[PDB]
Amino acid sequence: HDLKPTPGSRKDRKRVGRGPGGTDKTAGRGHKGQKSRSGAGKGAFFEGGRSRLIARLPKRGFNNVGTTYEV
Amino acid sequence: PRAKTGIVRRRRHKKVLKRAKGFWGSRSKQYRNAFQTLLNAATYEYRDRRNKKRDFRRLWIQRINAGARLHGMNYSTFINGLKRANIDLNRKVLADIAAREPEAFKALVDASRNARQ
Amino acid sequence: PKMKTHKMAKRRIKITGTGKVMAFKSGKRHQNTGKSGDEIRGKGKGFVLAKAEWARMKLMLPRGK
Amino acid sequence: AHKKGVGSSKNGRDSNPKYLGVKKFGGEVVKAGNILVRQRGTKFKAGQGVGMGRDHTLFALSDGKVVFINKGKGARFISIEAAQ
Amino acid sequence: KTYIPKNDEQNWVVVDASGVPLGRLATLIASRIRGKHRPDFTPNMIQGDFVVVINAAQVALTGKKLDDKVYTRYTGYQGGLKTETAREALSKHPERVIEHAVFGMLPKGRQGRAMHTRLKVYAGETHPHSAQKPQVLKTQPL
Amino acid sequence: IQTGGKQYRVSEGDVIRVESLQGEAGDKVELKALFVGGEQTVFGEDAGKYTVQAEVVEHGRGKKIYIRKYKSGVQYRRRTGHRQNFTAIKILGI
RNA sequence: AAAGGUGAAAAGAACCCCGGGAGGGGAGUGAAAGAGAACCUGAAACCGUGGACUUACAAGCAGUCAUGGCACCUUAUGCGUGUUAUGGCGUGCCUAUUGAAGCAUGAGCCGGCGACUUAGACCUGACGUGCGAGCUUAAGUUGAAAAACGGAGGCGGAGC
RNA sequence: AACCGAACCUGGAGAUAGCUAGUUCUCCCCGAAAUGUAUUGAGGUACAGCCUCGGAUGUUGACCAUGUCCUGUAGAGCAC
RNA sequence: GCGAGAGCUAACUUCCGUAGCCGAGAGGGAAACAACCCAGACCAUCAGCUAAGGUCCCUAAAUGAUCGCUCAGUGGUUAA
RNA sequence: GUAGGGGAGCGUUCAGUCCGCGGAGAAGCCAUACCGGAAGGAGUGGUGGAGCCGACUGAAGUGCGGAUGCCGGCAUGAGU
Ligand SMILES: [Mg+2]
Ligand SMILES: [Mg+2]
Ligand SMILES: [Mg+2]
Ligand SMILES: [Mg+2]
Ligand SMILES: [Mg+2]
Ligand SMILES: [Mg+2]
Ligand SMILES: [Mg+2]
Ligand SMILES: [Mg+2]
Ligand SMILES: [Mg+2]
Ligand SMILES: [Mg+2]
Ligand SMILES: [Mg+2]
Ligand SMILES: [Mg+2]
Ligand SMILES: [Mg+2]
Ligand SMILES: [Mg+2]
Ligand SMILES: [Mg+2]
Ligand SMILES: [Mg+2]
Ligand SMILES: [Mg+2]
Ligand SMILES: [Mg+2]
Ligand SMILES: [Mg+2]
Ligand SMILES: [Mg+2]
Ligand SMILES: [Mg+2]
Ligand SMILES: [Mg+2]
Ligand SMILES: [Mg+2]
Ligand SMILES: [Mg+2]
Ligand SMILES: [Mg+2]
Ligand SMILES: [Mg+2]
Ligand SMILES: [Mg+2]
Ligand SMILES: [Mg+2]
Ligand SMILES: [Mg+2]
Ligand SMILES: [Mg+2]
Ligand SMILES: [Mg+2]
Ligand SMILES: [Mg+2]
Ligand SMILES: [Mg+2]
Ligand SMILES: [Mg+2]
Ligand SMILES: [Mg+2]
Ligand SMILES: [Mg+2]
Ligand SMILES: [Mg+2]
Ligand SMILES: [Mg+2]
Ligand SMILES: [Mg+2]
Ligand SMILES: [Mg+2]
Ligand SMILES: [Mg+2]
Repeated sequence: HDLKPTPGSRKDRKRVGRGPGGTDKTAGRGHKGQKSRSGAGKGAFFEGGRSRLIARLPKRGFNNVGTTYEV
Repeated sequence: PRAKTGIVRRRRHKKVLKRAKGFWGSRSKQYRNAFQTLLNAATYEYRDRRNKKRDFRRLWIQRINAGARLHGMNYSTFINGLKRANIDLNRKVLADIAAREPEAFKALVDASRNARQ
Repeated sequence: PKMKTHKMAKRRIKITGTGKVMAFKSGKRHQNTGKSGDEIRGKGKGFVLAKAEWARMKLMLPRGK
Repeated sequence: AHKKGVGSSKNGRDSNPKYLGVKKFGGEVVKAGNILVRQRGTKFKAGQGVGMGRDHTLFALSDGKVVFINKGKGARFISIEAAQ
Repeated sequence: KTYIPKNDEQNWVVVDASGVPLGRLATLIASRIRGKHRPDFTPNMIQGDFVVVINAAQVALTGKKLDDKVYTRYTGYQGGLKTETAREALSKHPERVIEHAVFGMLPKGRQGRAMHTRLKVYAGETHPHSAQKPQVLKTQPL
Repeated sequence: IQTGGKQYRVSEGDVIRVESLQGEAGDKVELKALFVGGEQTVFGEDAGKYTVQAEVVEHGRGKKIYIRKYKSGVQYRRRTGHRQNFTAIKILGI
């Protein structure tokens, strides 16, 4: 029981909500919007609904594993 | 493990409620309306600390003007009179002289109208 | 769940030694008789993305390749 | 009672901005190939050390320090004179 | 720590409104009533002096103020706006002109209404208050 | 007859708390008069010449006070403690 | 669907009083009936009895400040506690909004239940720790009021 | 089988919900934005712009003066 | 507010430029009053000076001074 | 000082360890003018009748006024 962990080893987590301390009402999330909502999804490579950068870029060459030499 | 509310909510509540005695009707018996009344009370407390400092100055000034005019002097002329003769009195104090001690206030009057001449 | 690799980004993006991200310049498939010959030359090529676009690509292929 | 239109505009239109004018001003250091004026015409004529693309763009040829020559209106020249 | 006194006095004084401009007399009276002029002055108590008014009927009014100065009452029923000119008010019931001005110049809550009391208007030369032996106060700017 | 920014009224043999003064239990503090609490009266320079004498009686922490601030429809609540330190002072000036 | 609790032990209250009864007051038992079978504690809303100070000329988001009156004295004779009279001052809360006392939303009241989490041996930073040009095991095996083994694998090591 | 432009029961099922509500303990520090372009996009989202924390630099920023170059508005003018 | 378009040189109008404020700003003033004028609130005080704005009574502070003006309640809302 | 970022903490259950209380009476409940910068924390007294505080450490079903939220009790309308 004598022992204690290192200062800065363990930060206590974020408990969002829990009063005007504190992150009041909206728990970081901001006001309204798709970002506000609670669902699993967007995800990460979704820009606008637009037409994605990666989709606009030219593909080059096939793919081959070949042999790799250990240096 | 689970952790019910047990005991905390009622303690908070009683705290508010016990701040709130003497409040009219539900304002002193229902938690929410207590807590609420109390927010507005907050405003009123802070404000009125500053404001009572505003109010008492006023009072002193009233009394001073009165005494001033008993002996045929306006207040403003009485106060430049005092600053001229470099008498340096609080108006709290000036009021109390004016109200409590007649002859003395009189003396300050004569000194001030002299400083005016 | 192991984060998957964004297969679109396979043939169009490159990781670098330092840790920047590359791709090939664009407009080279029927915008030709334009031309100009120095454009056509300058386009078939390759190049580094401006910057804002780096994080996403990095997240596209976790293995770098 | 109410109305039903019908008119419109034939207008609206304009063209995306053409960021023109001088980019390099009087008394400014200059790397080789730094651009100094974007212009529609011969507004600013090349002097010594400055060449001129087809855009009538003036770009400096050999480093140095920028100098403006206004030869009495409508005939003006920009040049580079190196320091020392 | 600042002085709060005790209402001991009941001070009574007689003002003659004869030949005096109405508003000004109204100020002298109103003020003597409210308390200011009293070095001790304390607001949440009424410390004013009792004020008898005489000769209200001879009050001065800066021309052409009679025929033009209008007082307005309202009754609650439609078409209730009843109006009467200074001259009219002054012949019918002068005391109510003085009362009306002075009452305008007191506060309007509980305490002020309570202050109306210590006003006692009479028109003409005499009053019934000689038992209070009130002390006379001159109309002056001072 | 003044300290921490503010005049006070003294006569003789009276305790008075003022803001915290340097010193300790039994210390002595002299003060320049502003006005003579008595006969013929004196004020101004004549008063400053006369002097006042007073023993530091005690150090104290003033009555507690909470500090509440509030602003509507902002979720702005502020609760804070407060205590105002003073020094109690018996008087026996000339 | 809701539902739980006399007492250590039924010793579950013989008998007397009012009442048709219900209910209660005694007595007796019990350590305690301040545990009596509508039986552990028994908060709040909400309903009443009694007492203090108060209110029948009064315009009010009900507070807040200041003072006076009465009352009271177990963190209490002062920085008081309760209560009040009068003056000054004062547009409920939340949400949503360019803008809320708004005649915009929600809400009878109080009590309880009630909302940013878990997972992977994933990704990427901050902090910390152990080893350090190296670092680490997974399944599993054995042991197991503990842990040890286990190098398969994975990460660095060179880029283009 | 007391509400049928497709009955009712259970299940998929915590369907989806760029929408509306709601989001609970305290103090201290800094502190925005409602602009740009792009979007089957217009009350949504991507990237900039603006906020904060940390690590780097080390006066590079700020204002104001001096110097120098750029300008076609105010006015005015009628040379087209 | 200033600079323009649109609009009827209308709108508590619409769309841009620009400064400031509100937004997210309490305090004094403008009766009341996001925006205007003064002014950016760490806490305590029954202390002193000022800003805009004010000093007959409600209401803190000159029923101030001197030279004039208006007599119409103009003051206390419009024009040919 | 709003969204938001950052910092130091208060309180709740359970867990390990230490301290240690408790029928000469625990937790819970009730009153209160004391304490702390705030979450909050003690002193005394009344209740109750068998369990529990403090400290350090660990893990959470961990803190409510809102959701026409859910269950429950009791008000208003009304002696209508
Ligand atoms: Mg935080
Ligand atoms: Mg809320
Ligand atoms: Mg919301
Ligand atoms: Mg002040
Ligand atoms: Mg408000
Ligand atoms: Mg707001
Ligand atoms: Mg029976
Ligand atoms: Mg009663
Ligand atoms: Mg009356
Ligand atoms: Mg009465
Ligand atoms: Mg709206
Ligand atoms: Mg907003
Ligand atoms: Mg309403
Ligand atoms: Mg409403
Ligand atoms: Mg709505
Ligand atoms: Mg309703
Ligand atoms: Mg590290
Ligand atoms: Mg049918
Ligand atoms: Mg659902
Ligand atoms: Mg499904
Ligand atoms: Mg700041
Ligand atoms: Mg929005
Ligand atoms: Mg961004
Ligand atoms: Mg510089
Ligand atoms: Mg012009
Ligand atoms: Mg508009
Ligand atoms: Mg403001
Ligand atoms: Mg204001
Ligand atoms: Mg006002
Ligand atoms: Mg407005
Ligand atoms: Mg001035
Ligand atoms: Mg006055
Ligand atoms: Mg702050
Ligand atoms: Mg424990
Ligand atoms: Mg327990
Ligand atoms: Mg509720
Ligand atoms: Mg309803
Ligand atoms: Mg219900
Ligand atoms: Mg009846
Ligand atoms: Mg009825
Ligand atoms: Mg009936």
